[PDB]
Amino acid sequence: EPEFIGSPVAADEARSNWPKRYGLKARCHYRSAKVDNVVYCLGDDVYVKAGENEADYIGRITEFFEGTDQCHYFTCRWFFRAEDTVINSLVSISVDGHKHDPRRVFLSEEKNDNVLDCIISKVKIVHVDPNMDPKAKAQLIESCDLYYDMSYSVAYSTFANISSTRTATLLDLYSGCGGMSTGLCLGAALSGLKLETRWAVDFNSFACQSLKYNHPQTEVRNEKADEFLALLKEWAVLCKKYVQDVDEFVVEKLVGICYGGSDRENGIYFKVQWEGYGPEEDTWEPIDNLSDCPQKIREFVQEGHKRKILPLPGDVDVICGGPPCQGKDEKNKQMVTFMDIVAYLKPKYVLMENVVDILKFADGYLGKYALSCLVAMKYQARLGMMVAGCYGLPQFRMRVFLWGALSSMVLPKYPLPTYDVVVRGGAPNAFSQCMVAYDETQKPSLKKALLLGDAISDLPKVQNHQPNDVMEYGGSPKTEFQRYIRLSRKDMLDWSFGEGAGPDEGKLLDHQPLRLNNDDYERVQQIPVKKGANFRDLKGVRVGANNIVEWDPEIERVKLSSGKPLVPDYAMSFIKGKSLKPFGRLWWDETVPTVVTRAEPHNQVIIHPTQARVLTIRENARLQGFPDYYRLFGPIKEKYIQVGNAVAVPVARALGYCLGQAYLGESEGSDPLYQLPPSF
Ligand SMILES: Nc1ncnc2c1ncn2[C@@H]1O[C@H](CSCC[C@H](N)C(=O)O)[C@@H](O)[C@H]1O
Repeated sequence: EPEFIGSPVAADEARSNWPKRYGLKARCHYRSAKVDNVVYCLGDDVYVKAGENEADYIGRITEFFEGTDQCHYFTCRWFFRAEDTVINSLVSISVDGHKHDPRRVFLSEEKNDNVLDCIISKVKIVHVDPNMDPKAKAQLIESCDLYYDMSYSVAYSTFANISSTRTATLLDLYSGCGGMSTGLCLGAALSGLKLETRWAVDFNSFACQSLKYNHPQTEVRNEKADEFLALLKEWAVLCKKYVQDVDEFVVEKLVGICYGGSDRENGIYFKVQWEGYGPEEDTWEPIDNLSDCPQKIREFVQEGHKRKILPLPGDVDVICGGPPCQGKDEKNKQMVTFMDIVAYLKPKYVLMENVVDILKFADGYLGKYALSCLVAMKYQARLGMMVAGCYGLPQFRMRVFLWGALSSMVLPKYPLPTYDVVVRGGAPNAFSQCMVAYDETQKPSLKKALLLGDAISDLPKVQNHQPNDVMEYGGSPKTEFQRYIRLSRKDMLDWSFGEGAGPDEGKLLDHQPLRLNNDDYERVQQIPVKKGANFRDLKGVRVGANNIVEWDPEIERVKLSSGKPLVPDYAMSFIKGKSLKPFGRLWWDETVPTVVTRAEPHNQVIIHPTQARVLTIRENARLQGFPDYYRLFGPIKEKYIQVGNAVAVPVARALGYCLGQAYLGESEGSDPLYQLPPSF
């Protein structure tokens, strides 16, 4: 009843075995205990009593001991239900046919000590293993109270396997210009893996064209994730049909396929080229519209399949996504779709970038939804948050990355910071322990934090109107960074081209700011060149409790040539008056917390330190860690955006490396984070 069975107390290997007491205190230990009718040995799985109304704990018994105080205790290490994880309440999720097994568990190494009184019963918890066959599993499972395939550690919300050259394809969704995608592909080389973005999906024409130009041999789809998927399913159907074992105007050839977005009759349409008509006369026609013509379709598909113009589940070996889910469910269906596509394609890995708020919004509804969906599919997962700066950028940009590695594959870690930028985690609650940093190990990365001067310093002077994509540097890269930022695709291994040089060798691209309508231009004209330039330096001025800007009587307004004033009324209103960023300029020793999609000086302190103009697109690209050889297209504003949205290339490029290691399975275990060997 109430107490310990008895037997040696094991002389002492007790201290040898577990001397945390022997300094929890132990008179001695036992290998068996008797509660009610029954005796529990060590290594027995058991149900334990939580607080009233709480679910019973589960445990593996580790310690049975006669602690001083004279009490009889046992310490078991804990077992985990998905609803006890970070993901509580999101067990209610289903993606496709995937649902959370109600009896399944994840094995922490987390232990606590209790009196034997709290032992309800003892449970059979069986351990699985990925490699098995129909019924090897089905047996076990059908014979057992519970099972565990993986350990859940809370450090990174990591669910991973527990025991008890080379090419991989990539799918970039919400690709934009492909900052993440490229960077990843660059790290892959360091790992020594050849990761190719065989597909990219984004619905913006311009982001798409940037991308394609910079990775010509990739299939760039400009459409929506929805359309893409549906298109994806139907295509599978076709491959079934045409591939092998049977499963007035004249259309000449079929150059394309889609599930029409604007074309929007929700049906497969095919691009049409017809005799006498240039590519400009082509049109999209519904599949049924097409006549019996096999040769056109049969050939189109067969030859497409050969070229893997489109993914099948078997072939995608990584996939990343940026799904915006701007903002239960309101829109955000975008994040949901991401997981729908993943669910379909079963990539060997998954990576997801998102703003930190995923975790803040309602207690990471979104974040826990992504995580939950991941695990529901039996996918090794973990997620942690990284700062762009730590990887050598003149900015502090914190975002969240979700690693989805398969059961059959290693789970990539996260790389530790390469720079000394000081990170004070907005480190929400549930996710407070998901972050990448050095706790207080003097990792030495003098890696003098980058500052603006270092980033844009070698920069031919340019003014408010510069309509030239490609100018010349007419200067040598003057800092370690800058010297690094302009490097041949060959030296950075962009590799997209065939071992031949890329276009735009040694050129300078997209160096040009947006044009301020003259009113604004003039306003920037009068901005001073001092360190702290703000509109405050301008005719009319203020002081007060607020620092609030109130016009300075005695001096009346002004007129631009147009007669508009210099100081718009809005500028005065901000924050009710803060030094603010209105028409503000930055120094070389300044950092941007984050590069923003939209550069207009009105509120953002975006104007070049010495030049009278807004930080040029390229200046932001460098700021975002873009190689100087990455070309951007479309209206200046549009590519300004393309850059704003992008995930920093150095960060993504470290990711690419850790991953790379993983795909080829070289790395330690159970360590949330890596450290990079050269400058990686
Ligand atoms: N409904 C949708 N369908 C397809 N793409 C969408 C979409 N809604 C948003 N997007 C994509 O979301 C992207 C913004 S985030 C893209 C950042 C990207 N990882 C990079 O830095 O390269 C946009 O490029 C847009 O193409």
